[PDB]
Amino acid sequence: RTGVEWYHRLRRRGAYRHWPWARWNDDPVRQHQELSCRRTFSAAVTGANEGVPLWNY
Amino acid sequence: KDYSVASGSVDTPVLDQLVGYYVNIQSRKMYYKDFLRIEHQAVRWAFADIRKNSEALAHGLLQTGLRPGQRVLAIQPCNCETFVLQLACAKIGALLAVVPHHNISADKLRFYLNEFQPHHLIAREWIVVPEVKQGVLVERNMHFWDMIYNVIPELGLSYPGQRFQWVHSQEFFFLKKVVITDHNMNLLGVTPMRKMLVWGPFSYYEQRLRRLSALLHPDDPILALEDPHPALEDKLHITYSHRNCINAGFLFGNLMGLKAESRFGVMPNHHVDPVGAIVAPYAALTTGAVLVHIHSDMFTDDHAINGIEKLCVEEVVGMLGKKSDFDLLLRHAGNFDADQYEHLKWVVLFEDASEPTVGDEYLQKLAKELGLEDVFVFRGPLESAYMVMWRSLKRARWEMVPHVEAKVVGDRGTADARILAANTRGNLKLKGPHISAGYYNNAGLLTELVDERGFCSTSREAVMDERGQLTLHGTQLY
Amino acid sequence: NRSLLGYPLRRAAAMEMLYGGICIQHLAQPPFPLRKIQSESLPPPSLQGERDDLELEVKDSTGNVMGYRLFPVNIGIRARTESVRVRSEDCYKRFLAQKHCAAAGVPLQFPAPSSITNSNCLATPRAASHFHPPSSSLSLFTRPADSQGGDVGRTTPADVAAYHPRAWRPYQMLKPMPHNWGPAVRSSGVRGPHMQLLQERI
Amino acid sequence: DTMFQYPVYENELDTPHLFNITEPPDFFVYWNVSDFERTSYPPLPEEDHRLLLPLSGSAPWKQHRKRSLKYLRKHEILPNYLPHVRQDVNLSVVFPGVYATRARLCEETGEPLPPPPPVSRMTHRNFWMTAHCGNYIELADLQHP
Amino acid sequence: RKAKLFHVVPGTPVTPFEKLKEQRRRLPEYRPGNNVRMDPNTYTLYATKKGVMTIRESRINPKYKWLDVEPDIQKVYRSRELRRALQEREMASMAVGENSNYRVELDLLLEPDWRERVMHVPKATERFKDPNLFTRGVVNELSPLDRYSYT
Amino acid sequence: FMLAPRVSAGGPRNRYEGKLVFSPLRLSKLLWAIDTGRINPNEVITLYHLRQANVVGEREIVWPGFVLISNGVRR
Amino acid sequence: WYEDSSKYAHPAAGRRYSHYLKPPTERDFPATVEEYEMVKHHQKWHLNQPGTGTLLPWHSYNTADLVKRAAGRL
Amino acid sequence: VWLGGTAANTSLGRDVMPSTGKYINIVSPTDVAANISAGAMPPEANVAAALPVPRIQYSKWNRALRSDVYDELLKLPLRYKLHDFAKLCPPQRCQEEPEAVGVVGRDSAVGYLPPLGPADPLDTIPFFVHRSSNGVLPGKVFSMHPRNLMPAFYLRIQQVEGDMFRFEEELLKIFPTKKIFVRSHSIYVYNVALDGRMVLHHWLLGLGF
Amino acid sequence: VLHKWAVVSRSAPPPRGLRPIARTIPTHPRLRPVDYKIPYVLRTFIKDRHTSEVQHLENR
Amino acid sequence: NMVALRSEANTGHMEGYLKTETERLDATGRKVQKVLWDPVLQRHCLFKETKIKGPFMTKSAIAKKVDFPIGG
Amino acid sequence: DSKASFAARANFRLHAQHRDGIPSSSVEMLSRIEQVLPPDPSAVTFFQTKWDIQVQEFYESRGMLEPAAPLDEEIEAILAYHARKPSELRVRARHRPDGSTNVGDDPNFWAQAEPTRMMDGSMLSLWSRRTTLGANGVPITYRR
Amino acid sequence: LAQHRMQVWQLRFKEMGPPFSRVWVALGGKMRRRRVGRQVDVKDMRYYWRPIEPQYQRLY
RNA sequence: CUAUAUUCUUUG
Repeated sequence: RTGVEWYHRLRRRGAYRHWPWARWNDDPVRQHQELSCRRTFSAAVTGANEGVPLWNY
Repeated sequence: KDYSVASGSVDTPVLDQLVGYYVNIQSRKMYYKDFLRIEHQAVRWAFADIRKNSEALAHGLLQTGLRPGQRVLAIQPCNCETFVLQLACAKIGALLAVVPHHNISADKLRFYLNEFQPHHLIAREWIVVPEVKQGVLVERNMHFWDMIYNVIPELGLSYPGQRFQWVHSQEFFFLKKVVITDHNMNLLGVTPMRKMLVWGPFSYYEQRLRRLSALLHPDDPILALEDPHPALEDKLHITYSHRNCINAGFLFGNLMGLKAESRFGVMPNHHVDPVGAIVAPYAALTTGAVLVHIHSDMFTDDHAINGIEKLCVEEVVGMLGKKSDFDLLLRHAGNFDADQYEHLKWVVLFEDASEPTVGDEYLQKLAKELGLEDVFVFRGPLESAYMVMWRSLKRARWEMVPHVEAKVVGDRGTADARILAANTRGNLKLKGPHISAGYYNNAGLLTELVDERGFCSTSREAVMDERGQLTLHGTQLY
Repeated sequence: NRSLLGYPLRRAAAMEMLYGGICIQHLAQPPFPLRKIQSESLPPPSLQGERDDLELEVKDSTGNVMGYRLFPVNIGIRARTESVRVRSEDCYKRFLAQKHCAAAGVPLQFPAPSSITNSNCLATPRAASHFHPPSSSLSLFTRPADSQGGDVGRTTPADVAAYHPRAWRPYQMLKPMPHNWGPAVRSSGVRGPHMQLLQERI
Repeated sequence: DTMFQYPVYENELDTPHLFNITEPPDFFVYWNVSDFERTSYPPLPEEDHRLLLPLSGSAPWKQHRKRSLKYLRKHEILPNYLPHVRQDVNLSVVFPGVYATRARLCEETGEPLPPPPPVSRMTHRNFWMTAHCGNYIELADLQHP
Repeated sequence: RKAKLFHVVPGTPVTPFEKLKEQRRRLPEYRPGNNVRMDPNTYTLYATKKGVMTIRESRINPKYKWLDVEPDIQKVYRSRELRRALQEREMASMAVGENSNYRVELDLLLEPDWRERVMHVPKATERFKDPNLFTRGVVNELSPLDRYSYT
Repeated sequence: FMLAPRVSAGGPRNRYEGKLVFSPLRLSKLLWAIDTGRINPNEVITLYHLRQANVVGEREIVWPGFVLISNGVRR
Repeated sequence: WYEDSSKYAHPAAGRRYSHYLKPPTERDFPATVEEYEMVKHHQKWHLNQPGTGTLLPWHSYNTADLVKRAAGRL
Repeated sequence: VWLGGTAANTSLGRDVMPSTGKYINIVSPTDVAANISAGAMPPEANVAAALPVPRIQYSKWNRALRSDVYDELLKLPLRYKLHDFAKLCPPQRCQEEPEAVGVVGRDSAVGYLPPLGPADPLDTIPFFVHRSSNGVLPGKVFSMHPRNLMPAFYLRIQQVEGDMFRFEEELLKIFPTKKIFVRSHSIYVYNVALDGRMVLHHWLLGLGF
Repeated sequence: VLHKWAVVSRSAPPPRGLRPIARTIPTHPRLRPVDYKIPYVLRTFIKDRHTSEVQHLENR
Repeated sequence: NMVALRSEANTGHMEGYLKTETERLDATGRKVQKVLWDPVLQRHCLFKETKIKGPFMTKSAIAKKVDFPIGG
Repeated sequence: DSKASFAARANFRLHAQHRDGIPSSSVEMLSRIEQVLPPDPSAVTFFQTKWDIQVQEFYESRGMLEPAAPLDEEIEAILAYHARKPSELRVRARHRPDGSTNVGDDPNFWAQAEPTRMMDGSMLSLWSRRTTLGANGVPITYRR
Repeated sequence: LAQHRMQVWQLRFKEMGPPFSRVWVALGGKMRRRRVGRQVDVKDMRYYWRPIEPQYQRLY
């Protein structure tokens, strides 16, 4: 981890003042909204598609 | 009278949107009303149709590889489709060059290909062209196909990868598709791989032409016409924009008078100059009207006769042209009855400024012969779409076309060049919505000066008269 | 079943083999077999697929390239860039006119009417639906002077034709003239009148 | 010619050639003005399926069933708007189309063209005028029940 | 010399604007993996998409590695999160492939023979298989230029 | 500063004699002056009336006098 | 004042003398055999453009007082 | 090297052409994508990216009141109830077109009004705040140690006259976190910039001053 | 590359669609494929490029 | 070695070019000419070899007047 | 073909809780039809259509207001990009709008989209983020 | 009074920004010694206004 | 730095 700017991004200094510019708590993919279809034609079955997995889990 | 400047009444409206805009509007207003009739192609089109297959053809060109920057070269002979192509190229922003077909060799074709460097070439297999037998003009059928194979011999050599090779002729590497326009009367269409898809929805989510039309601007040039008498050695084809065309047609349409679905004709072979290419069909579009084509051609006596016989059936309230072809009508007009022409009321001739001065007693001959209420004469250089000033048969005074400034200045300034003394030879400069400062050349798209006062150089020398009158001249050579 | 070469051998080669080195027999080749595509194996239709399939030149950060190809080459580059900037801006203004117009259901007009933009700036929920104006309200005239007609008042001088409400001035100037400066040239650039000129006192 | 071939599907029920659009390969494209009145609907399939009895043992019905389901997934009807589709009955909803490109009128009057005779039986002329999975029909011919 | 090192914590989200690794020209130490690009001259690895960077080691020789970037971050996050939460409840298995200690064993129990499938030299005839396969359409690809297994 | 090249032998922002550098006058300020009652809407407003009513101090006045900007004023 | 007085040249002058306050000689043709020879050479120097009757200097000051606008809205 | 491929042909909306034949002996855009000799094109180079447009700035010459800042004031346990937000804004445009409007309440584009008076009678505000000679509200934003050009700022509230401490004690509820001092002439609020000046001016306008 | 915020800006770049970039074996002896033979094929020179690069094809 | 490739169409535009050792060799007395993108024309043009330091628009860059077959 | 009928027809879901705007009788009828139906359809087939003039005349004949499809966002962002001066995107300050100091050694930071405001953002910790909203609904960068 | 603002800076830099943050910006010289045979990218890394290093800016 | 390069590109 040696080097000057590596020291500058730990103590977060002038260029790096807000470090990692990509952190957890951003996802470029789902934009933090829940993908589900509540748009079911009949309002009866509204939750019919639920827990359709997003990945292997 | 005193100083050389001329101005039209500025009270008439100007149309500044794209062409596609007015096509859509006119489509929504009069959908079923007629737009253009052509008997010999069996073409009867409403505004519905002009819109529908304009943008349909546009998508066709998109799928044939055309993109907003590039150019299209068109050798077509007085068809419906050269105009449809104008609208199509307008929609995708491609410059459409229309070149005169009457004298065409492999040589000047290769010249055009070197100049415009077009992506598409719209040509025929067989094209009809005038030529002289025993001192008499007759139609010949030229094989243009042969010509294309002369210019590009490499299409004759076929190895079975070659449809997909990246560059089809190492000579012209920009040439991609050649669209052949010819009527084949067999009921079965062509197979889907020699044909472009012109119909139905082209997408799912949004029609991409209207995404694209946001990036297009009314002054983006789309057209190029050959100038028979080039102002300089340099200016070869003069170039028009959306604004130029639409406003030319609207000014003509307004200045005459035109009412919805009144019938209004055009003499052929004018689609290469701003009569059939610009003024006529955009007049018919801007004011609800119905354009009518007579017989496909002019030069031979037989289809002059055929022409008149057609024009009396089609009920034309008035028609357009140039003197040269009105001679042909004049010859064979005597052979018919005085009352066959009773629907014809007015007629119009457009005049290049290098003609000079169509004689008025000739107009008198026209009106007395066809039982014409009135003859209108329009005049101007080619960058004006042949309209700067205009006169009637009853009014010999030359009035300026509305929104046009013509001034003749000295040589020592650009914006601030001073007006001259009204008889003096000097530099002619025009200002108006349908005037164009663009021109096309071996180099590319070029422009000459458009200054801070708003005028634009034509690089032409001119003389103004005391009464409203312009006379063009070549560069002064002392 | 299987073959030693894994595909049926075409009769030409066979007959050419068992009559040694001679093919006079079948020289007319049958066309290759077809590969069918499953149209429902294809992925669902996407919007971005529709945006970018055309591959327009406007998504470049270098500048507006579609603008450069639609523009005269005559113009010296440094003055040409800010020309292309002017048309690309005018296209923006027009765009926003179409947007605010469709927003208020008004038939389009451009420079823009004021009341439209200012009173549509007054609603956060008005971005949901847009309506077309009736086919009657539709006209060819997109300039206000031709649309709103005459109103009672004026300010600028009566004598000047350049000030007339309906007067038409070209939207942008075009000069063939070259630019006077570039960073790689040493003495290049414009000088104050009483500054020493270039190569002065040689 | 495996790498160069024009796309050919075995079922155009989605009318894919209208949406997925490949450039005509040929250097010379033939385009008239006469074809603007031509209507481009996909070539008639073999084994017209609208007549298939939906027996649970039949091969063609099974294969058409699963086709339709895959289409219904690709246009995002099935999991989304209609989470459970039990496909039993073979449904054909047809419209009385003339294959008319745009909306027309009468020459003798200027009236709207009179409502067409309601279709009695299904024909080959009637095929693309029905509702298959995802296909396209001109608005002009959807104008009546 | 200069020291050439990671400009991001490995196993951490990263934006396309940052250099991932700077290598030094000796085949490089780190080769571009999924969603990563490498400068032809500088051999400096940049990220294409915005995602979570991880180091994959070649099964064959552990001293040759790939940098990978996982496009969606939240997957990796709630995965590692649940994993840790379980680690502390003793409810997690150590038999997963994330564990450096066990990866060899894991590759061995899945595909036991992968050594000899690597050592295998195809003769010229099955490297170069006769073109008419590709022409008649029995096979849809002709690729003589991969004789080598990178795994 | 010797690692940095010269640009434009005058210099980047450079004054020369007869460069037009206007001191900005925000329409906001002017309108505010009118509604507050410094100035007459009735009488044609010159630079003189602006100076007398004190809406601009002397230190702001220099040749050429002033530019009229619209800042945050939509009508 | 521009649109009325300034933009019009002197009623006497032709193309070449247009910019002068009053025409400096009678005839508009180049006056001296030297001036004429110069003009001929100028017209064949530039290829033959319309305005070339009037001599323009080959060199420029590059001074900010004589410069006009490069491009922009009109 | 024979240069060819099916990539020369346009394909719209999905590519159904065989994928082995796209580029033949020509570098794909995927090959130049992985091989680029520059690195990391800047975040400003994303053109499609949807950028924010600032609202109209609150200046000393232009009072543009934002309903939500005012909502930031209304959530607070202040005493001395505030006029509702509608009243701090001048009369409308098409309402003020003709001559039928009064002189004091005239329409202003800038937006300007003479003080409204207290939002409630039967109550006495402990302090009184004087407007400027131009009618500007009191707080000025300075910089502590400007010779260094230090980004750290404070707010000096001067024309306050009355019991200044009650003023301070409402000022406590507006800026709970910041540091506050009183002096006979003026009140200091530290670590508060132009934002703070905007709140303050909203509170004073809405207070009837 | 010059973005739009630089001091200078160039014209439109060459359209990708024409005059393509051939994929050519690296001429550098270190970067050249081992088995690559120096291309001696004794051949009557064919001048036009069209037929010339059909030579590099096996389509039969 | 360093030479200049100046557009055969005279835009005055040139590009620095370092001759390969074959062209560094005097084995041929011909000027190298190469197709390039010309920025000024936005087109593909032919470029010729020329000495680097010298005016790139000479009086000698003038082409003789050519009458074009097109039009009247 | 009535008005109220159209309003109900456009918002239709299959089994509704309540239904309004329609006359009572029709509501009762619909309630019956829905009670008889299962949530699950036994055949599904679907077609696609594109706009034409007959649409217009459907809204105009009945005196309704024909809906319009909204212009595209990405085109708006593209135009707004190419519109702005080249100096809009240059570096205008010591500090990125985030508050980080940008030293000039690094080319990623040589351009700046949003103007940096050094006197704004001090109040955000005491306020709701609703305050951060721009004119177009996008949060503007504040110094923190 | 102005003794210390000397023009060697005023030829080189230009100072830019909102009060309390002001960069001084200059172009980079790699330029007029060797342009040729390098690469286009690093060649036009020249043409951007960049801020100078903060030490130098404080110094001036 | 001074000269030679004067359209986007170029020397010592």
